[PDB]
Amino acid sequence: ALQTIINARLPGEEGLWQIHLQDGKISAIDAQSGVMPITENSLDAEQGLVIPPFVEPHIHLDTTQTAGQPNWNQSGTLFEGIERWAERKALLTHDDVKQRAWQTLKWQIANGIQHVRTHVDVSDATLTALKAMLEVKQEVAPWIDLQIVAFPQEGILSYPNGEALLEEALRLGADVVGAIPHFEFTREYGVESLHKTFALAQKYDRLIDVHCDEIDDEQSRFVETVAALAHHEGMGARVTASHTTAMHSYNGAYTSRLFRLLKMSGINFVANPLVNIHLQGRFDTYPKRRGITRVKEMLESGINVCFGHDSVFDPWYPLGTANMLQVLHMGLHVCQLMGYGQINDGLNLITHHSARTLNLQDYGIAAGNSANLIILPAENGFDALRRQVPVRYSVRGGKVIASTQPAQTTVYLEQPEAIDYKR
Amino acid sequence: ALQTIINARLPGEEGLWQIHLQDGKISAIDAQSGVMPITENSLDAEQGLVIPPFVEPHIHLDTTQTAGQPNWNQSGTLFEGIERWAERKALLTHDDVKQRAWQTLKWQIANGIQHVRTHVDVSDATLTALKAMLEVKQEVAPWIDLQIVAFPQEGILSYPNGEALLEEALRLGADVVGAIPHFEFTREYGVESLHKTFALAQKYDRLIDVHCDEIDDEQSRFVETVAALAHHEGMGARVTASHTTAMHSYNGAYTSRLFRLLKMSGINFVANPLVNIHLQGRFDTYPKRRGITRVKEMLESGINVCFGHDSVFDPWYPLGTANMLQVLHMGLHVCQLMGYGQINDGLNLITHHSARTLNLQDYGIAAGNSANLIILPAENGFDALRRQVPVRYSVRGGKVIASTQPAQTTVYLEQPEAIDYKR
Ligand SMILES: O=C1NC=C(F)[C@H](O)N1
Ligand SMILES: O=C1NC=C(F)[C@H](O)N1
Ligand SMILES: [Fe+3]
Ligand SMILES: [Fe+3]
Repeated sequence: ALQTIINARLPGEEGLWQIHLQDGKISAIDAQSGVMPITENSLDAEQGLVIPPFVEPHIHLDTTQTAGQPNWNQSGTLFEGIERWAERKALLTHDDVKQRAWQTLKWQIANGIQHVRTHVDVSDATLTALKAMLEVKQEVAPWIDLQIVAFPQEGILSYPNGEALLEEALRLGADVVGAIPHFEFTREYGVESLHKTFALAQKYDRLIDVHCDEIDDEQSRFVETVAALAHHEGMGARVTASHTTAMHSYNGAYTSRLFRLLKMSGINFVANPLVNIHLQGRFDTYPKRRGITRVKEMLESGINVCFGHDSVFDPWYPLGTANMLQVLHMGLHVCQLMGYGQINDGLNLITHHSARTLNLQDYGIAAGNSANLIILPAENGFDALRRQVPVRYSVRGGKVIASTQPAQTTVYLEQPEAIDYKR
Repeated sequence: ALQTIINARLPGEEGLWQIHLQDGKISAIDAQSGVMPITENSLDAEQGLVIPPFVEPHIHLDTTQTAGQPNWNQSGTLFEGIERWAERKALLTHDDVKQRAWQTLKWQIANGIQHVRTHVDVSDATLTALKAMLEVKQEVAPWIDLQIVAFPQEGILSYPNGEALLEEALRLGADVVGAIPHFEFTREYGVESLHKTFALAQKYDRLIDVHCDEIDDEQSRFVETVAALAHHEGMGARVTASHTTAMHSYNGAYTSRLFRLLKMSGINFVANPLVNIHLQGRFDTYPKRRGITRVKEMLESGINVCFGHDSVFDPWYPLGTANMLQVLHMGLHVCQLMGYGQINDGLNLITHHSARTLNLQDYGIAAGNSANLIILPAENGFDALRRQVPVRYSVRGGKVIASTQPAQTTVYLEQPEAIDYKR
């Protein structure tokens, strides 16, 4: 078994490092003063970057791989997406869900993702997808720690037996309680649905992840209730507000007032760049707003924010290979986090910040932690992002679970020349 | 003791008037048909304007004279101001508060102000400033009738034990119940905080003065709850909505609907020109809104509105000499009340309208009232405002408590010439 990772670069650190492994855990981390020789039982990072695993804080594995079935989302909006999904949800089968979820999970394993939070639509009396996903969770455990959010896609108060079905999903084992206040029939149902969500999370000791204000409506302010209830219950670390795209349209004075509460509450935020740039701004003609939440300001204020892929070939997104560096690339551009340091520090948005969002207790390159880490063939975060590098090796429990032999490009000039796009 | 004020001009009246004094009160007011001779026991207004005392309806004496301690409000916003104040509040001492409050009160006495309403932050378990201010109130009584507002600066529902501390402040003697709905964590807490404020005011028979919608948020409409609760309880005269700067940003249709309720409710409004022009519009780039409430429209609709200084060298305002004519000057410009009559009638915004806001029962130049009046060396309100004249004499209980010997300016041309800036 592997005993050491050598010649590793670490974000924010100078030089090279050696990571000693023992019994599936990291036993010690020591700085090197030069390049170490390879040897049996040593995985050579070759001066590449070593980081804890990529994380997918927000994806829909029950809907993945279904775009165009039975119809396509023509308008490219959240609302038509839900209608198209409703048509597909009526055709679900146990095996159908497991096969599609596993297809995307394999792409995630290949992409160095070892932690995934999937929402599963529980606005369905049969709970077909949830039952299938609970089995997938057990099956994929050796490679990915999968969290399941009981997501009441059609509302808690606005769907028949919505609250009972949400609770049934928790009794069956869902890890996180979801909600979607802006989709409820009225603002009052939206606020009430959040009180019910928090009560269920406290009753069952579960996390919370709300699809919150995913709409270009400057009056959609459910995020303040999510943060206030979390603060009141002293449970911010266990709470996440996904999307908050309406915040892109708020006036600045209200946003400033709100930010004090967001920071005090300690709740987490997920932005989904690939899907948000596609679904938001659809009701504008020109100019057209970007529609991503206030990521730059959250980072400046010390509010935990991270990025999710959200959808992979489904009603809300026709593309994707479940690649977090690609999600990061889109977010940095749309949010204008284009300074050198902002880009270089971008990896935090798909690693550490996402681990905090999932309330992970065993994450990071530190002594005592499980030996879960990935190696990128790049010098730092900036380089990895610019070149959209693959994951050279993914290690879990001290064993290699995925590897990518890099592509080899040659140009035939006066003589052949290898091209690696580096400077 | 003084027996008469002679050669006095009165706002809205033609000619000169004599005000007879007896036992510290005004015994009679009689018109003169010409200039009266001076004599012992007669204070000669010298054809200057005689008015009841200036009033300061909104100031923070617990924070006065603390700008830059320990840090400056860099952004010039309400929100950073509260954060900077929090840092200073942690350093308060009894003597510190009394000394600074008295420094500003002396400037007010010098400026002919005999009625002052100070807010005091009670989001503090030690209630340090409140205890100090209650002593200052007794000490300054011979010169100024000071009202104290128990102001829960960090919220009633959003601060630990906020409601209990607010009530404790009333049990200790605060004259007015305050609130700050737009600073509460949620809109629901904002509305609920107002029900609690009104319940306390009725339980203790106290006045109400809410820091209401002091934010450039077109959705901040707490003023309608303040007015509706006042109307329901039949207590409009005892209620004040301070700031209402959000009203500057409301659409006109909602404002028109709202105005019917504002008039029916009978509540009072305070605008704070010097601070509002500084703190509002801070989230705009260009164009930049003024941010003062709808003073002109309130006056046209017969809704009582008046002006306060708000802050004198503190986290929210780096300037000031506690001068009401200066506050008035700024308000007339920013609110575009620049017609001759509007400027001339401007004195009402810092005298009679403010007295109504404080629910004063002994105010005005009328027989039977206490002999509390000031003399301005000017022909009318327009002249006093244009030349920013000092208070020549301030009389309280029939005795002179302040006087200003005017500056003397001379230009040396072919011959020396006195300049008084008059036409
Ligand atoms: O409500 C939603 N359902 C599915 C999505 F992909 C999007 O995150 N929002
Ligand atoms: O909430 C507030 N505190 C202090 C001020 F000066 C301003 O009136 N508003
Ligand atoms: Fe989603
Ligand atoms: Fe104030």
